[PDB]
Amino acid sequence: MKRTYQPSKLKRAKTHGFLARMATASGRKVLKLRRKKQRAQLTVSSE
Amino acid sequence: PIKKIISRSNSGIHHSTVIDYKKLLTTNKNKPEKSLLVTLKKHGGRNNQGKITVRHQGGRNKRKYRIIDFKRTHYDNIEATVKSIEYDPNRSCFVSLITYANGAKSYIISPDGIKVGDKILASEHPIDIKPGFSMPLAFIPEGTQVHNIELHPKGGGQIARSAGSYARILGQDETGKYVILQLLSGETRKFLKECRATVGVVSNLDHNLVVIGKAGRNRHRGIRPTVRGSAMNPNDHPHGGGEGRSPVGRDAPRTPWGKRHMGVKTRNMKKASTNLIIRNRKGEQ
Amino acid sequence: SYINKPGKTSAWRVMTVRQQVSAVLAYGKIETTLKKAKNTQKRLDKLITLAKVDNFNNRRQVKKWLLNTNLFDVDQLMDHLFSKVAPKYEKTPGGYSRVLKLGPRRGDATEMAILQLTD
Amino acid sequence: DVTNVLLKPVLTEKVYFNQMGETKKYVFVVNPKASKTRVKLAFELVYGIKPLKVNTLIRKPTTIRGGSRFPGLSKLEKLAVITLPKGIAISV
RNA sequence: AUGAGCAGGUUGAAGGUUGAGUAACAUCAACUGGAGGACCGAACCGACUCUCGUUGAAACGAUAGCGGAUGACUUGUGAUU
RNA sequence: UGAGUAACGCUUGGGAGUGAGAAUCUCCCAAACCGAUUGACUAAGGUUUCCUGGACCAGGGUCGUCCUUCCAGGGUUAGUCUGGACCUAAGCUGAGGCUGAAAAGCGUAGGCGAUGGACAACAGGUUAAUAUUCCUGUACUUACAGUUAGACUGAUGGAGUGACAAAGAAGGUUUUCCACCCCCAUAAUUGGAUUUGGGGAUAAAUCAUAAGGUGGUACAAUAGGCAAAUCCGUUGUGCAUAACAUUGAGUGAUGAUGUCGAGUGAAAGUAGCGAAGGUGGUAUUAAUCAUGCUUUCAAGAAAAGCUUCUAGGGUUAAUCUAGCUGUAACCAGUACCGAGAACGAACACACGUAGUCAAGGAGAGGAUCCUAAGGUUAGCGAGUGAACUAUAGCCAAGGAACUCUGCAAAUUAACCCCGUAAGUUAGCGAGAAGGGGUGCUUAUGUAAAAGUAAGCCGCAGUGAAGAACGAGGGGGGACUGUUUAACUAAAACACAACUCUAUGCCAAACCGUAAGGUGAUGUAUAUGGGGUGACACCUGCCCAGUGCUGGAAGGU
Repeated sequence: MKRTYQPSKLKRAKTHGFLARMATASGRKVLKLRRKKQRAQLTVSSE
Repeated sequence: PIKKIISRSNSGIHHSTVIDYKKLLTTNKNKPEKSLLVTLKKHGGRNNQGKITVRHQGGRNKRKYRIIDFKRTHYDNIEATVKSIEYDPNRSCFVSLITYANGAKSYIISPDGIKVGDKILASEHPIDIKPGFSMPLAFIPEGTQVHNIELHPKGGGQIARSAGSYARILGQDETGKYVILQLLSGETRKFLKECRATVGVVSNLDHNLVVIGKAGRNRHRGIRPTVRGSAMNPNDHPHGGGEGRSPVGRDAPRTPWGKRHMGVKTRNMKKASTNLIIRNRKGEQ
Repeated sequence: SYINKPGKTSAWRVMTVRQQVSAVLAYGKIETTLKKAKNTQKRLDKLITLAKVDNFNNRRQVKKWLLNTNLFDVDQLMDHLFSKVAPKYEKTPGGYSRVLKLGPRRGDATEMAILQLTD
Repeated sequence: DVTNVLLKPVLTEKVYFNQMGETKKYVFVVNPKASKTRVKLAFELVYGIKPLKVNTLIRKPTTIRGGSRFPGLSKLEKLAVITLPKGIAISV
């Protein structure tokens, strides 16, 4: 049938891509939170 | 003229009446020109960000609204002649192409009772009162057919520009200002005595006779069918709710915003337009 | 219950029997499952018996049991059989071939049997 | 060009087949900090001779050593197929 | 907003041309027209039903039919709440 | 523990080899069907899963000598293709700015942004690759500069163009098919005979030739598109009726002494060789003409681009064009799978989906069955014919007696010829009902045919597969359609339309707070809300109260 999730790389890179989140201050603060979490997947490039 | 014929449908019946568009006009094909066209698109009744503003929008066919000019001050008193009176699907009337003798073609809302070939002209000076002619209101007598009346000194015509709609002059005031008009919609006001108004009655007096017939035609005109207010949850429409078709039980039922609309004083009384009122569907002033 | 394997059928048995009779025609010695041998012995003995009549009608009839092989073709098999092999088995009434029990299969323990033919 | 965008040639039996061709087809692993014009000018200054044809493909970082105790990724390496003039050859 | 697509068979409409016809209308004949929230009927859509599956490949399924299937049509893409 | 329980996640045979070891690996040949799909192009994606060799710690619902598994190594080539360097659509941002405690929302110029616009090569070949990407040939374009020659052009601005629906129809156009020939091959035992299979084409590019098509074309003056006009707008004369601006299928020759070809086919079906390389009708077929034309209304983008106008000017030249020559064509993609075991779906999942094309036989047609091309072994099997359980095939006899029930099943179904009732708002009713026939051969038959006559056969003649079981009565709902993803899909919802009310521009209203926007680029024959809810006639008493509206005195 119709899947809830699709492997739309472009659509995801436009929804939760780096620049989509850096364009807003809240996204940068979320990235600082992830920084504090020391994660390996940070953004679409540093995933 | 409207006509309704059996559509040979084997599931229900319809009442779809259609206008001839052929004996009243040239050959029936959409004839566009590159001179004057600005497209209009369905807005869906939503805001500049996406939240709802207008109710059940969309469904109509995409159209390019013809650029219809009403300033009637760029070119005046220079002889012109109508070229082609044709429909404007983004409005309710038919429009006319005219060519000012300098060689300038433009559209104008065509009133009722005008034939192609006869010369017409907009003049800011005392001339004939033939329908379609444009006048300063300081030179108009009482009781003439006027349509598409402006509210400003060149603020564009706004009142009585739907199909089969017009207004009548009540002469000018005793003091000599704010020419008195017996408004459509059962009102009476006093406009500026200097307004540029075009005499006549907006075309298609028979637009009140056309019948949609089938709900699909209605949707394709740009209307979305919607559930009634009573068949709703008690929220987002206050009078909705009830198990087993509970009707309205309160006087003057509410809108989806929960507001009285039965006869209630609703208009903006504190407007500047109210100060110039003789009859406003109610008593004096 | 929906689309699955059709499994064994009487028609499947018929084609399978014909395929092994063609195969043993091509080879003579077979190492198969014993059960198919005990099912095909009827047809093989009746073919040995009926091919001894040795006429064109018998050729038509035995045509309905052979296939196309790589070691021979159908027609030279018709010739060789009707010439020497089918007449060769007139010595004894019945008891044509030997199906002797081998061990089981390595995979699903299916009883191997060797099929050979001597008069 | 900068001439730093030429790392090494690559040689095998397929490269034997390529170079024995009349076009003198060679394959090089190259630093991708240059375009086709820049790569061919860099090759035009490493020895002073103009190449015949230049084309490039790349290999993206692929899983190196597959699944192992310490797995990882390969590197992004540019394979430039550069053909010398059909008559000229170099002896290195 | 921008695009693409929906076999075929049907039935045969509004309209219109000529003529009969009437003083003129009116009425009808021949002819064209090829539309119908028209019909089937495909793909396809959805799931009305009989049954099955009942830690099933199945977190909505398996066949058989079924209501449609050129319109109140679907979809593809992006965007927007 | 439950315990070997249920299961092995849509399916094979034989022989032989390797291998110590074979249903599971492969070599040969079988079988099975799909075949508008099990094809191919493939889009997206996963991105190495693609390949060679080695073995298969892990996994393969068993198996494993093997696998999308691992190990080592390796594979994807664009002057013309897609999208970049061109463009805008929805939409988005947005300095100097409206604007909101801060933070922020809004939006101008600007700047992004396809789902669309515009743009120069074909066939064949190769190898473990993959390739209009690399190459054989024939090409073509773009600029770049030089050169010569013609030699006034023309934006940044204006104008034309780009720049337009759905739907129908019949013309032309080449095909296709068939009649038919050529060539290759063909020569047959089992009864009878010399018979059947396949092929026959050749591009981009060039020109010649474009059947035709569209739709006005020379002159005069112009009242105007910020400014600027000769371009356009613009009224007459004139050619009108066709000159003309434009354009286009198709045909032929180069391409091509080539490819290819029925095929032949050595140490591999490979190295090599390679005939026919066609005629006429065509009631089928199909796509170029075609951005054609038409019917209708619910009336169908801009930007880039091309040219022109004056501009801007230069004219000891610029610019454009022509030729010639040199030069060059930069960014990422080109593997593989790719409606599924390489996407996801928890997965070797019996699961679902982008586009495009998709043969022969009958058939209206993608219905139907079997085959052409392609492709195949759905990762457990074997013995057996107990109960029970799924699926079927069968059932005589009654023919709804069972059920809460005609649930299920069933007669029904394709074609041809009839005929069809009352009622109807004149559309329907209506596959109405109900019936007749469909086979073969010999002829009549037209062009195949539809049909007709004579003879013959069956137990029946879509002799297989694909096809409605009705009639009437009552209730609501008119109705085609949407709905509770995922228990019950309708007499629910929607509804055309009716009725009433409200709303006159900085409209009311709505969102927001404003800003701002929709409303709306609307304008009382417009919109909203509140009731009804095919069609017809009505909507009877009551304003007590309140609701809403109104008013003028007055008590407050």
